[PDB]
Amino acid sequence: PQAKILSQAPTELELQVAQAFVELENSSPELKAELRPLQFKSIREIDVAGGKKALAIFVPVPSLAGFHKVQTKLTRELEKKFQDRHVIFLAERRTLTAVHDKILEDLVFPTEIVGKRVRYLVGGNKIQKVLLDSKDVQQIDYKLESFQAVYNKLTGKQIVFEIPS
Amino acid sequence: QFRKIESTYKKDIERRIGGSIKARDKEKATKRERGLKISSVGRSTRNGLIVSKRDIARIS
Amino acid sequence: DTNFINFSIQKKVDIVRGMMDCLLAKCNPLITDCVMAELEKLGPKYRIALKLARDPRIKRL
Amino acid sequence: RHRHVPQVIKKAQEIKNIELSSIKRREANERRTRKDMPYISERKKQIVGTV
Amino acid sequence: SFKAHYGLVTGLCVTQPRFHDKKPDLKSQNFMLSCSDDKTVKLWSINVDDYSNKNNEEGLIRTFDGESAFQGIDSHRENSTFATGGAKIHLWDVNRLKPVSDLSWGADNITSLKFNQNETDILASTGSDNSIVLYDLRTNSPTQKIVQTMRTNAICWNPMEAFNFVTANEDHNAYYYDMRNLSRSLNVFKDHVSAVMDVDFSPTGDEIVTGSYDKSIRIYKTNHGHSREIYHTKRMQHVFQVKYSMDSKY
Amino acid sequence: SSVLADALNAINNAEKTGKRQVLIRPSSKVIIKFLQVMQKHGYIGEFEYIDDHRSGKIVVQLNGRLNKCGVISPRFNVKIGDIEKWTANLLPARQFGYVILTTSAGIMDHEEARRKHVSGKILGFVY
Repeated sequence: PQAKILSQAPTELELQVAQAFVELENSSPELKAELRPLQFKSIREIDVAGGKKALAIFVPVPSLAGFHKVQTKLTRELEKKFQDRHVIFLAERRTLTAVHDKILEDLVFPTEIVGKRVRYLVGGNKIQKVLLDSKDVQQIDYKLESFQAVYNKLTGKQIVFEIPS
Repeated sequence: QFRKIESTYKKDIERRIGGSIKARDKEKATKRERGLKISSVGRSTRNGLIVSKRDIARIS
Repeated sequence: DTNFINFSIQKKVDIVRGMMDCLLAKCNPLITDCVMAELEKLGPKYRIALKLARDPRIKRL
Repeated sequence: RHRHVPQVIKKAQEIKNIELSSIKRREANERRTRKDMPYISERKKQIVGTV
Repeated sequence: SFKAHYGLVTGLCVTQPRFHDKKPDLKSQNFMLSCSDDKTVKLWSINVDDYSNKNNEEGLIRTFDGESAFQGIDSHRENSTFATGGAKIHLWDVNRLKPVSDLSWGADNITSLKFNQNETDILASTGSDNSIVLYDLRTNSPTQKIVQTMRTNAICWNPMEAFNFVTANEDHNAYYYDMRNLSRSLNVFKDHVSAVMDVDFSPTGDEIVTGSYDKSIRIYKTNHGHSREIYHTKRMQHVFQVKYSMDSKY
Repeated sequence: SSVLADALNAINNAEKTGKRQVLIRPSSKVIIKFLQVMQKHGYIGEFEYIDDHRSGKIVVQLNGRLNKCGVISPRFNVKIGDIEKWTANLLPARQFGYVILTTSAGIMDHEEARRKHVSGKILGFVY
């Protein structure tokens, strides 16, 4: 679990999840049982408007359907070492805008969205807003800026999020 | 107009009512003015305005 | 009058240079305040003919 | 009280007053059937919410 | 008259501005302050003839730039300040051509705004996503955003009360509020039939005139909640801005 | 084509009925890039899309300032040196009333077609 699941190790931040793979292994009855088919490939570093930053970890999608329930369990044991940090568990794939909304809904799969919005304003320009989900929203309000900041770093287009309530 | 019945027959009130209400009859029978037509090229349809190919050929 | 205005819109001719073709000499139009009050009292279905009436080249008195 | 309003205002007000009174008795039968719904004041009915 | 802008005029205010180099002739000249559609704010010196003491500068003293379209303007009652409204609200100084202080909730848009008369550093504005916002200038921060069912058009403040304002929501309703608690609207007025464009208080603070998209003008008292008078002509169509006089007689 | 047909005629009786809020089903992208052109030139205000995942639905606020909008039928081909005659054909005025055409720049308005010196393909008219 140190230098085998890493996929081009020698840059910095994947060594930090290499050791974060290690203590995640020795909870052997259930935690390393689901840890078998994973393979993480890369790190991209994201800055937000605050002094804190955001990290993203990427998968080549061999087993993302099994990795979906892995993702929600892996959350609560990761900020106990990545305190004052946020991590998002993403991927990359090779009409292009119709591709683009797929990586959005894997980004927002915890409390997946239900609606999408744009407006064409009187200055001739464009704004666009995302309608979210209202189940256990007391963390996303502190971190919807984080899913804001990953995608303009990914693409450049400026997004808005707003919860129904 | 109303219905000429036994009630108005014994009342003799056709001379004081005037069964056809002539102000409401005039404003109903008078057709309203339509929109001011301008574009005299073709026929107004569901698909916007439709002109003939002869009109296209004579203007090209 | 209004029937001059509404028919000119119907027959695709603007006033000032349209007056040029028939009378053939220099002429400027003037519209009374009474006429433009009742021309614009026709209502919504002639507001484009209203807009062609109010114009700095059409004089008013 | 009486003033001359045009029939453009008057006819649409009749449709509005029919629909508003339609809304009233279609809420009154819901008020009779349901036990205790909130008696929202008409000064408060036009607000989705505040901060 | 002044051919001001190539776009639609989206706002107008009058004021008596103060400049650091010179004080302008407020007696012999009043001052417009317009608001275009194509990113333009323009001052206009207007010669009047209410004073025979005098006897140039006939118009367009200064211009202001912009990056997005402006939907409205409001001038502060004191200290020669004014703020624009549109795709992004930002304050403006008369002596400074730069965008002074930029405000937003998040990404939001504004169709109108209005300063109050007393406690003068309170600026209210109407948002476009059915939202009414408030700012305090001396705190240098907006206060809150009350959200409604569907969007409103115009706001103006009560001159005699200074915490009460009338909002013109695009149903057949006008709403009377209070800045202390926005959940309890003090009064409503529901005597129109269509979307209302404008509202304006009387300067005696007793009556409110208003006007809607249907060709009508309603006047009501503050307390009664129903329109005491309707003005209409066939020669009017679709009133958009209605104001009182300054002595409440016209 | 037919999606262009049922869009604008439902708009130009709604202004005759004076309805503030109107709904447009179905939804394509060519009606989408048309619909700010009157907004750019000041005939309409702000508008939306509802996206149910079949075609969409356009929510449009209306502020007046519209006498008649409409597409032209059948398909219209145009040269650069013909639009001033087309203004005399199916358009009332000479300073207002605005016709459209689709070129390599897409849909855009006819006097800047002369400024970009490009021919196009005419689909509609607004006056």
